Amino acid sequence: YRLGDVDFNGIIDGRDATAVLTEYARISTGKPAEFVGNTALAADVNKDNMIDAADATHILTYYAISSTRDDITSDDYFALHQPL
Amino acid sequence: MLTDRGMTYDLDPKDGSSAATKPVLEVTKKVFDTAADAAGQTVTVEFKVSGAEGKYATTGYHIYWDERLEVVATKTGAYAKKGAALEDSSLAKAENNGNGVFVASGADDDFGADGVMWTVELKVPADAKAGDVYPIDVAYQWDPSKGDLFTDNKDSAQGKLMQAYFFTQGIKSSSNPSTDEYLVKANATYADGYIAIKAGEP
Ligand SMILES: [Ca+2]
Ligand SMILES: [Ca+2]
Ligand SMILES: [Ca+2]
Repeated sequence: YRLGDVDFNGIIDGRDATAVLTEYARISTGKPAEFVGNTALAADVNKDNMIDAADATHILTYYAISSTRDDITSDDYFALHQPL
Repeated sequence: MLTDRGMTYDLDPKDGSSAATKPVLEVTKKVFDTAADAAGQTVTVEFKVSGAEGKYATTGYHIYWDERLEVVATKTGAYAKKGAALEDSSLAKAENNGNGVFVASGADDDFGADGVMWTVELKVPADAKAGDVYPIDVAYQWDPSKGDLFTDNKDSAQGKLMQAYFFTQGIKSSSNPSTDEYLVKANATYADGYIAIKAGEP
């Protein structure tokens, strides 16, 4: 998998962020998880072992950075927020 | 000074003429009577969507303005502030981009609403003159790593048709130019709104 690319289409963008948020809102209301295996791993961009709106916020912010200054890789951007 | 940064909408589908949902984005066209009325004014520029109530979830597009305008940042430093169209969208982010900003949104369902998506405070320079047009541009950009968006939560066939409409027909560009006289005079018919000052010549 590529971290941040939860729809596995080779792009990190707002559709990844909306997808993580949608999964979080479903799980929050008690529906079963749809993100399993490498999808679940791709969603957990800050590596805190949970999928929540902080991951979705991070993907969206990367999408916006890559759309502007575009001066950091997605992997380096998500590592800024991962546990030492 | 503004340049035409927009790109040709080239995803499949690129013809949104048959979209169920035809989103149109309007941008403030502020006109001052005299240079003295305009000089040093801060104008709230709204980016207002119509025809897509409850039809969208995921957005991302570029905004640029004439370099002579001074953006007045929010308290966080952001050049754009979300509006009422995005109040039911839990994800909303603005990233600064020189004489411009990138604005993006996300939602856990099709909670996108009609109305003001974003606002930008733009200040008219002290040496503004009668006749000046400060154009404001909404633009599509793409590169192989990512592109601009206006789709539904599932990113459905209809959401991709709606996106195609938004970028090709919903906003002005070099392929869908403005006929507004201020932008024609500005040689910026690719742009979408403006702050203008009347020339007031017979
Ligand atoms: Ca993706
Ligand atoms: Ca996480
Ligand atoms: Ca435009």
